[PDB]
Amino acid sequence: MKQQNFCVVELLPSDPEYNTVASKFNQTCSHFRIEKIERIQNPDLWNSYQAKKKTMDAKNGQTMNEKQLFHGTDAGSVPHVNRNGFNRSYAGKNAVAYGKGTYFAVNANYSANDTYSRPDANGRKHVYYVRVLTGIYTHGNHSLIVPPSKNPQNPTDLYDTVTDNVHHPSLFVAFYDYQAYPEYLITFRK
Ligand SMILES: CC#Cc1ccc2c(=O)[nH]c(CSc3ccc(C(=O)O)cc3)nc2c1C
Repeated sequence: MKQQNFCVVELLPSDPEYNTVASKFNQTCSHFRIEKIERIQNPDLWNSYQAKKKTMDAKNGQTMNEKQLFHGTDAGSVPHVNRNGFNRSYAGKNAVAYGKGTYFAVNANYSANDTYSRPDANGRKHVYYVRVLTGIYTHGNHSLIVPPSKNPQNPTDLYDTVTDNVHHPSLFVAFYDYQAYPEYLITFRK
Protein backbone atom coordinates (compact mmCIF):
# COMPACT_ATOMS: atom_id res chain seq x y z
CA MET A 1 0.00 0.00 0.00
CA LYS A 2 1.18 3.60 -0.81
CA GLN A 3 -0.38 7.17 -1.56
CA GLN A 4 -1.81 9.47 1.26
CA ASN A 5 0.58 12.06 -0.39
CA PHE A 6 -1.04 14.85 -2.43
CA CYS A 7 -0.66 18.57 -3.28
CA VAL A 8 -3.55 21.09 -3.49
CA VAL A 9 -3.01 23.83 -6.20
CA GLU A 10 -5.44 26.80 -6.20
CA LEU A 11 -6.50 27.79 -9.74
CA LEU A 12 -6.27 31.51 -10.57
CA PRO A 13 -9.44 33.06 -12.04
CA SER A 14 -7.19 34.45 -14.88
CA ASP A 15 -6.47 30.73 -15.72
CA PRO A 16 -8.92 29.18 -18.31
CA GLU A 17 -8.87 25.86 -16.29
CA TYR A 18 -10.78 27.82 -13.56
CA ASN A 19 -13.37 29.29 -16.00
CA THR A 20 -14.09 25.78 -17.48
CA VAL A 21 -14.79 24.21 -14.05
CA ALA A 22 -16.83 27.33 -13.08
CA SER A 23 -18.83 27.18 -16.39
CA LYS A 24 -19.93 23.54 -15.96
CA PHE A 25 -20.80 24.45 -12.33
CA ASN A 26 -22.71 27.71 -13.22
CA GLN A 27 -24.88 25.73 -15.75
CA THR A 28 -26.93 24.72 -12.63
CA CYS A 29 -25.15 26.75 -9.82
CA SER A 30 -25.14 30.37 -11.18
CA HIS A 31 -26.89 31.51 -7.92
CA PHE A 32 -23.80 30.60 -5.78
CA ARG A 33 -20.50 32.53 -5.45
CA ILE A 34 -17.29 30.45 -5.95
CA GLU A 35 -14.65 31.36 -3.31
CA LYS A 36 -11.94 29.13 -4.84
CA ILE A 37 -11.44 26.21 -7.25
CA GLU A 38 -8.51 23.99 -6.22
CA ARG A 39 -6.92 21.10 -8.15
CA ILE A 40 -6.10 17.94 -6.17
CA GLN A 41 -2.67 16.51 -7.29
CA ASN A 42 -2.46 12.95 -5.81
CA PRO A 43 0.01 11.02 -8.03
CA ASP A 44 -0.51 7.50 -6.59
CA LEU A 45 -4.37 7.83 -6.65
CA TRP A 46 -4.15 9.24 -10.24
CA ASN A 47 -1.82 6.39 -11.50
CA SER A 48 -4.19 3.79 -9.99
CA TYR A 49 -7.20 5.58 -11.59
CA GLN A 50 -5.48 5.68 -15.07
CA ALA A 51 -4.63 1.93 -14.87
CA LYS A 52 -8.37 1.19 -14.18
CA LYS A 53 -9.26 3.44 -17.18
CA LYS A 54 -6.78 1.59 -19.50
CA THR A 55 -8.53 -1.71 -18.54
CA MET A 56 -12.13 -0.36 -19.08
CA ASP A 57 -11.14 1.15 -22.47
CA ALA A 58 -9.66 -2.25 -23.47
CA LYS A 59 -12.99 -4.03 -22.72
CA ASN A 60 -15.93 -1.63 -23.34
CA GLY A 61 -15.31 -1.05 -27.11
CA GLN A 62 -16.79 2.25 -28.43
CA THR A 63 -18.11 3.32 -24.92
CA MET A 64 -16.97 6.66 -23.41
CA ASN A 65 -16.09 5.15 -20.10
CA GLU A 66 -15.22 8.40 -18.32
CA LYS A 67 -17.62 11.20 -17.33
CA GLN A 68 -16.98 14.35 -15.26
CA LEU A 69 -19.49 14.37 -12.37
CA PHE A 70 -20.12 16.23 -9.09
CA HIS A 71 -19.83 15.12 -5.45
CA GLY A 72 -21.05 17.28 -2.55
CA THR A 73 -19.46 16.61 0.88
CA ASP A 74 -18.95 18.17 4.40
CA ALA A 75 -15.93 20.44 5.24
CA GLY A 76 -14.34 17.56 7.28
CA SER A 77 -14.36 14.85 4.58
CA VAL A 78 -12.13 17.03 2.31
CA PRO A 79 -8.84 15.78 3.98
CA HIS A 80 -10.06 12.10 3.62
CA VAL A 81 -11.09 12.37 -0.06
CA ASN A 82 -7.87 14.28 -0.99
CA ARG A 83 -5.78 11.31 0.36
CA ASN A 84 -7.86 8.14 -0.31
CA GLY A 85 -10.27 9.33 -2.99
CA PHE A 86 -13.70 7.78 -2.75
CA ASN A 87 -12.56 4.49 -1.12
CA ARG A 88 -14.80 1.69 0.36
CA SER A 89 -14.77 3.31 3.88
CA TYR A 90 -16.15 6.63 2.45
CA ALA A 91 -19.28 4.66 1.15
CA GLY A 92 -20.74 4.96 4.70
CA LYS A 93 -21.11 8.76 4.31
CA ASN A 94 -23.33 8.36 1.10
CA ALA A 95 -26.83 6.88 0.42
CA VAL A 96 -27.92 3.26 -0.16
CA ALA A 97 -30.89 3.98 -2.60
CA TYR A 98 -29.10 2.36 -5.62
CA GLY A 99 -26.48 0.43 -3.63
CA LYS A 100 -23.60 0.75 -1.18
CA GLY A 101 -20.99 2.99 -2.77
CA THR A 102 -20.27 6.63 -3.62
CA TYR A 103 -22.92 8.75 -5.39
CA PHE A 104 -22.03 11.35 -8.06
CA ALA A 105 -24.56 13.85 -9.57
CA VAL A 106 -24.65 14.97 -13.24
CA ASN A 107 -25.82 18.51 -12.32
CA ALA A 108 -23.84 20.40 -9.65
CA ASN A 109 -27.16 21.75 -8.18
CA TYR A 110 -27.97 18.17 -6.90
CA SER A 111 -24.53 18.03 -5.16
CA ALA A 112 -25.08 21.73 -3.98
CA ASN A 113 -27.92 20.63 -1.67
CA ASP A 114 -27.30 21.36 2.05
CA THR A 115 -27.79 17.58 2.90
CA TYR A 116 -24.70 16.80 0.71
CA SER A 117 -22.41 19.92 0.53
CA ARG A 118 -23.23 20.82 4.17
CA PRO A 119 -22.30 24.50 4.83
CA ASP A 120 -19.53 24.78 7.48
CA ALA A 121 -19.37 27.26 10.45
CA ASN A 122 -18.16 30.02 7.99
CA GLY A 123 -20.92 29.02 5.51
CA ARG A 124 -18.60 27.35 2.96
CA LYS A 125 -19.92 24.46 0.80
CA HIS A 126 -17.64 21.88 -0.89
CA VAL A 127 -18.47 20.21 -4.21
CA TYR A 128 -15.94 18.13 -6.09
CA TYR A 129 -15.66 17.93 -9.90
CA VAL A 130 -14.70 14.22 -10.18
CA ARG A 131 -13.45 12.09 -13.12
CA VAL A 132 -15.66 8.96 -12.86
CA LEU A 133 -15.18 5.70 -14.86
CA THR A 134 -18.95 5.14 -15.46
CA GLY A 135 -18.27 2.60 -18.28
CA ILE A 136 -21.35 0.39 -19.01
CA TYR A 137 -24.18 0.93 -16.47
CA THR A 138 -27.54 -0.71 -15.51
CA HIS A 139 -30.35 0.31 -13.06
CA GLY A 140 -29.55 0.24 -9.32
CA ASN A 141 -31.31 -0.96 -6.13
CA HIS A 142 -30.70 -0.59 -2.31
CA SER A 143 -29.42 -4.25 -1.92
CA LEU A 144 -26.27 -3.80 -4.14
CA ILE A 145 -22.73 -4.06 -2.62
CA VAL A 146 -21.12 -4.82 -6.06
CA PRO A 147 -22.61 -3.92 -9.55
CA PRO A 148 -24.95 -6.60 -11.10
CA SER A 149 -23.49 -9.18 -13.50
CA LYS A 150 -23.82 -8.41 -17.26
CA ASN A 151 -24.35 -12.02 -18.59
CA PRO A 152 -26.01 -14.88 -16.55
CA GLN A 153 -23.79 -17.57 -18.23
CA ASN A 154 -20.71 -15.33 -17.55
CA PRO A 155 -21.39 -13.60 -14.17
CA THR A 156 -17.67 -12.90 -13.36
CA ASP A 157 -18.03 -9.84 -15.67
CA LEU A 158 -20.26 -7.15 -14.08
CA TYR A 159 -21.55 -3.60 -14.80
CA ASP A 160 -19.14 -0.77 -13.97
CA THR A 161 -21.64 1.56 -12.19
CA VAL A 162 -25.43 1.83 -11.60
CA THR A 163 -27.75 4.81 -12.22
CA ASP A 164 -31.20 6.17 -11.27
CA ASN A 165 -32.37 6.09 -15.01
CA VAL A 166 -30.25 4.32 -17.73
CA HIS A 167 -31.75 6.39 -20.64
CA HIS A 168 -31.62 9.76 -18.77
CA PRO A 169 -28.97 9.45 -15.97
CA SER A 170 -28.90 12.03 -13.11
CA LEU A 171 -26.72 10.20 -10.57
CA PHE A 172 -24.20 7.30 -10.65
CA VAL A 173 -23.02 4.98 -7.87
CA ALA A 174 -19.35 3.83 -8.02
CA PHE A 175 -18.43 0.64 -6.02
CA TYR A 176 -14.65 0.21 -6.29
CA ASP A 177 -11.61 2.11 -5.18
CA TYR A 178 -9.81 3.93 -8.05
CA GLN A 179 -13.08 4.34 -10.15
CA ALA A 180 -13.35 8.07 -9.24
CA TYR A 181 -10.62 10.80 -9.06
CA PRO A 182 -11.42 14.01 -7.01
CA GLU A 183 -9.70 16.18 -9.73
CA TYR A 184 -11.19 19.51 -8.57
CA LEU A 185 -12.54 20.95 -5.31
CA ILE A 186 -15.04 23.87 -5.71
CA THR A 187 -15.43 25.92 -2.46
CA PHE A 188 -18.42 28.35 -2.47
CA ARG A 189 -21.25 30.05 -0.47
CA LYS A 190 -24.86 31.24 -1.00
C1 LIG B 1 -30.90 9.11 -3.64
C2 LIG B 1 -29.70 10.02 -3.80
C3 LIG B 1 -28.65 10.76 -3.85
C4 LIG B 1 -27.41 11.63 -3.91
C5 LIG B 1 -27.11 12.70 -4.86
C6 LIG B 1 -25.88 13.46 -4.80
C7 LIG B 1 -24.92 13.20 -3.76
C8 LIG B 1 -23.69 13.92 -3.58
O1 LIG B 1 -23.31 14.84 -4.27
N1 LIG B 1 -22.84 13.58 -2.51
C9 LIG B 1 -23.18 12.53 -1.62
C10 LIG B 1 -22.38 12.17 -0.55
S1 LIG B 1 -22.70 13.31 0.87
C11 LIG B 1 -24.15 12.78 1.75
C12 LIG B 1 -24.41 13.35 3.01
C13 LIG B 1 -25.54 12.96 3.76
C14 LIG B 1 -26.45 11.99 3.25
C15 LIG B 1 -27.56 11.63 4.00
O2 LIG B 1 -27.76 12.17 5.13
O3 LIG B 1 -28.37 10.78 3.54
C16 LIG B 1 -26.21 11.41 1.99
C17 LIG B 1 -25.06 11.81 1.25
N2 LIG B 1 -24.33 11.85 -1.80
C18 LIG B 1 -25.20 12.15 -2.81
C19 LIG B 1 -26.42 11.39 -2.89
C20 LIG B 1 -26.65 10.40 -1.91
